Amino acid sequence: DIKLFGKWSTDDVQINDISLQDYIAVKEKYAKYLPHSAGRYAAKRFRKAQCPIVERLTNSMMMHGRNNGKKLMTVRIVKHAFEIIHLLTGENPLQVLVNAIINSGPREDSTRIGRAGTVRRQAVDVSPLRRVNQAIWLLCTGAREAAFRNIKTIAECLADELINAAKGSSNSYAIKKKDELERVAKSNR
Amino acid sequence: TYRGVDLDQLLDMSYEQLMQLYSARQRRRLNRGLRRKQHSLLKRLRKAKKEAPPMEKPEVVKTHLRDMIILPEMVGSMVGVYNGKTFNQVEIKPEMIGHYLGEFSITYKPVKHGRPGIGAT
Amino acid sequence: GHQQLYWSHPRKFGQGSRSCRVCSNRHGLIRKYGLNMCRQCFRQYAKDIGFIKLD
Amino acid sequence: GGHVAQIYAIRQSISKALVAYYQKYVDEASKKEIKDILIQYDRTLLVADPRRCESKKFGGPGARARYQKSYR
Amino acid sequence: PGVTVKDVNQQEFVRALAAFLKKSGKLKVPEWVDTVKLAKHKELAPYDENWFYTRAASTARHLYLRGGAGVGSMTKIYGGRQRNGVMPSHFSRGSKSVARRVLQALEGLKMVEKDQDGGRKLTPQGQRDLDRIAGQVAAANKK
Amino acid sequence: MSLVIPEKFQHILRVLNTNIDGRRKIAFAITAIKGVGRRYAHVVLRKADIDLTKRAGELTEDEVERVITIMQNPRQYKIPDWFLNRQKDVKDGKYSQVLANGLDNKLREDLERLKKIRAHRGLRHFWGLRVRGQHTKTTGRRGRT
Amino acid sequence: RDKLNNLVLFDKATYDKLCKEVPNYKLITPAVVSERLKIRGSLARAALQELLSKGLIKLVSKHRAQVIYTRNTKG
Amino acid sequence: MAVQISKKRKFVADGIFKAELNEFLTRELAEDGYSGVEVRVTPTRTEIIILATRTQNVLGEKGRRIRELTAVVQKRFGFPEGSVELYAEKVATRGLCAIAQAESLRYKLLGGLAVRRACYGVLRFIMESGAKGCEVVVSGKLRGQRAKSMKFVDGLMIHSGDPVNYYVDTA
Amino acid sequence: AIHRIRITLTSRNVKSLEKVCADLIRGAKEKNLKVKGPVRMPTKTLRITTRKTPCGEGSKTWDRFQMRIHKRLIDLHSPSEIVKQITSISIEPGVEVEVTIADA
RNA sequence: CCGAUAACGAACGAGACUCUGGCAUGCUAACUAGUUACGCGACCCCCGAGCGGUCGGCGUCCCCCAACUUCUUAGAGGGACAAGUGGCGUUCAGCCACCCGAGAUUGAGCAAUAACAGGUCUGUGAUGCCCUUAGAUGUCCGGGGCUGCACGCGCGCUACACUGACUGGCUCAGCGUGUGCCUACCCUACGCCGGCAGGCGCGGGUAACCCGUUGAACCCCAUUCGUGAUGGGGAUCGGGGAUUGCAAUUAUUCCCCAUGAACGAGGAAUUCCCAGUAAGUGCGGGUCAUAAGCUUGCGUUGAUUAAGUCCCUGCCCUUUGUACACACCGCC
Ligand SMILES: [Mg+2]
Ligand SMILES: [Mg+2]
Repeated sequence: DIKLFGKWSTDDVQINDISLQDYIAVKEKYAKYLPHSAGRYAAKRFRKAQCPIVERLTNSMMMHGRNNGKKLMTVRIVKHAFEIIHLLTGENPLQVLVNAIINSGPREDSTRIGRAGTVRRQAVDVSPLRRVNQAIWLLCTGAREAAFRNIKTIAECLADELINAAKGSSNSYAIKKKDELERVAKSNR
Repeated sequence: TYRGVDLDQLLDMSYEQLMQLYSARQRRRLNRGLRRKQHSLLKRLRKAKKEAPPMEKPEVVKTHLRDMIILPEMVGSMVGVYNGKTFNQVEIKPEMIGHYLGEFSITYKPVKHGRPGIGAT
Repeated sequence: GHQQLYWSHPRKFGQGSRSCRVCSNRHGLIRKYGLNMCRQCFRQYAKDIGFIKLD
Repeated sequence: GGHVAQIYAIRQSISKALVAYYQKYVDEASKKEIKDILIQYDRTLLVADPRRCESKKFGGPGARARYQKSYR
Repeated sequence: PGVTVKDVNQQEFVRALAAFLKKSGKLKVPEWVDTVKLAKHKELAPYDENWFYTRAASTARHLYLRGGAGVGSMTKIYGGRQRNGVMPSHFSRGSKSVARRVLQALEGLKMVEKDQDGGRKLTPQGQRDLDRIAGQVAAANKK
Repeated sequence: MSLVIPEKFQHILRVLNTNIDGRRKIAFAITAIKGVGRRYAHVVLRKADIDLTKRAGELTEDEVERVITIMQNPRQYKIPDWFLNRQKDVKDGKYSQVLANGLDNKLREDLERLKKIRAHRGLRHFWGLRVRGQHTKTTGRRGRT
Repeated sequence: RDKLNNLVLFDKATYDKLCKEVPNYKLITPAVVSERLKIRGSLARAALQELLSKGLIKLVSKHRAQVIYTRNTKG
Repeated sequence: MAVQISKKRKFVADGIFKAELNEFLTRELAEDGYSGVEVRVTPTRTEIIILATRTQNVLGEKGRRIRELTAVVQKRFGFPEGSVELYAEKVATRGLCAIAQAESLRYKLLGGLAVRRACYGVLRFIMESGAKGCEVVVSGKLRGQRAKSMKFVDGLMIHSGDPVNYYVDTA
Repeated sequence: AIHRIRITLTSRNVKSLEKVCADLIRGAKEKNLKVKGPVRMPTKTLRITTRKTPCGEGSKTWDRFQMRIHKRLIDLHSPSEIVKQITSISIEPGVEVEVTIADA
């Protein structure tokens, strides 16, 4: 019904794990025609949970100085990349995004202050919100330094980053970094 | 040869038709009014040049003003341009027309860097 | 000198054409709104002129 | 305003004008059973965002940032 | 179905206006079109050849939008961002003579007349021309 | 248009005494010639009646020699007087566009003329310093160290 | 990773290479055409619009900076 | 119109005129217990009102000195003749005027009185005139060459906020 | 008337302008001239920002100064004469008054 | 702040306060702001609509010759108080969530005692003492210099590119300024000339009347380019042309044509910052005869992260220890 970007119905998409379904906001209660809103989601803690993850990707994609107000260009980037992944895959782009967020969320990480054994003293499992945030951040970083100094434009880099993260192929920056984090955490158990 | 014309034609080349031959800044300079200081210097060089001995360069004349532009009617004079301390004599070659007098009396001596002192530790 | 060089040097514009209307200084003047006053003197008298502080 | 803020002003104005027309020239029943969808879809459609800007201060280039300081 | 120029996308509309102006060629094209830049801040000449027809079409569209716009007015619309090299960028206006010559060519086709006040506006038959082209490009984009 | 590579497509050319990349566009290939810039290339191509959207290597000899002839003496080809490089020469006062290593030797002889008349700008050129009055206290340390 | 020496103009072994398998896979962009056919990319755009005019490649996006094509449907 | 300047420059010139007049009367009426100046302006003419403790002193012999200063201000800012009037108003409760008490203290100290006793007497007089607080600071080369500052304060004295503007006078 | 006059009132404060704009119009109603409604022009705000230090040594504190200039326009229009009728000004110091005519 | 309580009674600071911003279809008013309606019109549809659509085109305070303040302006007023609910709490101070609300923490200004041998005698006809005072350390005039460069440092700007550059088209601001006592020096519409930098005539504005409806940039839409030190990058350097002035050289500044240098994202270290915020992005003022890479403000686009800690740097209170008291940059 809502049909973000004119198509790609939101109802069919299914969240496989109950670990992050309280933090992904692709459902019709949170489905919007267009990922842009002055939603004041930064005003309070945990308000980003109700924020749709499409908006989170759009906000997260515009980085690195040259892109701090260029939001509509990022929106057109998201629409084009959805077009591309629907063409390369055939399914709902939003389902690909959801699965990519699921598989790019690093399940545990290490942090402490004292003398590092390898990197940090302890290994700690993470909350779902940090999973979602870090997955999005990793995806945007992977697309950004995938498209930096090559003819392959930013849209295709975002597209294949999300496609590879939706499956898991070690060809995406996000899950490579996630696997490094998991190895570090297990070693620092 | 300044703009294809020879020196002798430049001698009888009056100001208004010469401003075309000068560059933009000199043309603006002649277009604006010449003051009594420039005219007095010109009269001094004319008097010295006419009283200059034959086949012999004229005597030197000094001046603080160095913003004087060089006219072809001053080619071969002895003029003393002040450097802030002394008056430096300078030849007027037939290629110096579009130049200021102060472009040839340097205001500083060049720098030969000695050993740096306590600074830049 | 005589009349022809004592004040012959032009000051029909520029910083030397202006002085503080109070302390006769030539630095930090405020020419906005024709004030022609030094900065420190403006601090001294801004209450008297009426420029007060709100924010 | 700009462009996108202009768009938001127009869409807000459309929503508010429609609900006012429905409140006055017809019953408040239609007014309320469109106001509900407008509310639980987008609160901003009917209520303006009070934030505008923030004053720049004399210690930094922007509203909150400060010029870079160095010690040596 | 009354169709004004305000009801069709102005970009292909002005492009079709430029195309009609090209094919109905009576313009006073100056001899220096091939050489000069379009502004101080522009760093290349416009890529397309008949850029003059496009610019005149745009001036016609603007005078349709609001009247009395002088040469300085048109350069204010046709201003642009002077990158100013290593110094921070600024805003720079359009070419005065280019706008003036476009205007003079506009009353060359008697579609533009001067106001009682300073500046110039469109004539009713020029308004008719614009409106007919708007309707026909509306028909083209619809059908 | 978008055909196979033409049979008479040399990858680089020889202009005057220099070589230009025929792989790139003609509007930007001849910019490789010193003294030739993008605007100069644009104007000579527009008044050369040559399609801009074709590379340099796919031209023929008549086209390129027309380009050369326009470049050598653009005065007769309606190129405006103020567009040129070497305007109002210091030796003969004749308006001329310079195209090649003539530029290099002309710059050299201008610098030595400035040195010979002992201009302040010329003396700065002799010492390798800035001539436009920029600050040398803090900047340009790379060129000496 | 030094240089890509992309082809500015088509040759015979690549012209037919473009002709015989390009409208077969799902994604068609100037980016992928240039990167898997080792051509410049302005050439890629020109070839893509030529194949569009020939009608054996279906357009979807046509954005000024990001144009995407698909093959025509089979069935 | 073209002769008359804009509103902004008008207000600026008014403020400058007021400040210059106040400063001149301060430098001139220092010993006469000068308290303040008030100017009432009409396009027909302006009225200047001077607040001072010693009105009988600021007015000269048969009004000689007031005539003198009227001529001074007449010729200085170039009013039309007879368009300015100088009224001297005797202040009420001179103990409350910070400027007048400051001038009386300065006169006392230049007289050679003990700074401690002079400060105590001035403070006592100010509080005896009736006030909710007072504060005086003396700073300079007291005793030896080294600078020292003695502050004598009693009663209530706020420092912050708007109300210090219209509750505390400063001299 | 037959006179149509324009009166402007301006000062630095708001209270004095308000009381003048009140008492003048009340006097006019008591003296049965119909009055054009009081028009408040946008407030002039002269902003001046200056370093607090007179030395330049310190933490770069800039002090800012504001002079709010408020001005009001009220027109007196009567079938009868005006200036011969109303002459009293009732003006306190600090507020500026200027009276013009329709032709002005 | 509640409370205990050899304290009682106070006082400043903080708070309070003023401005600022956010809602007021409630009041007042509006030809130096408008809205609505009507009438003239112009043009498209006129197949036929015709109370069809646009107009920043013109009129209805030109005085009898329409209404109104929603928009704009600025005054009076209102409005938010932890007010209600649920929970925690000695059930006191108060804290969290939630409803309704525009807003449930809008930012600034002001800002206590005591001080620092911190800065300014180059702001002063503020000033003690000392120096000089006619071959003047006074003052004037002319010129130079304050820019001068083997190098180091700081605040910045430009950038390293395809999320881009160029070319065109479309399209949206708010602060605030504008003709001078000396003091000459304004912001500018329109018309013409020139390609640009500018010039030549006619006006407007001492100002919500004019610039100006400030047609800003970024952004948006199409074009070319195509991963190269490339159409990035514009430093150096040449020629020429314009404005200010008495004077433009050691280039004032602007402009055209040439030159494309380092730079492929930056070590050891480190700055700032929690929402219209950082950042991008332009625009005003200050300095100005000429002017901004600076600064003060303004607006446009507009986020990620966090609702915690004393680990680093510190700050405040209590206890404690001292051989410190110029106070650990101590003493020895
Ligand atoms: Mg306070
Ligand atoms: Mg280029």
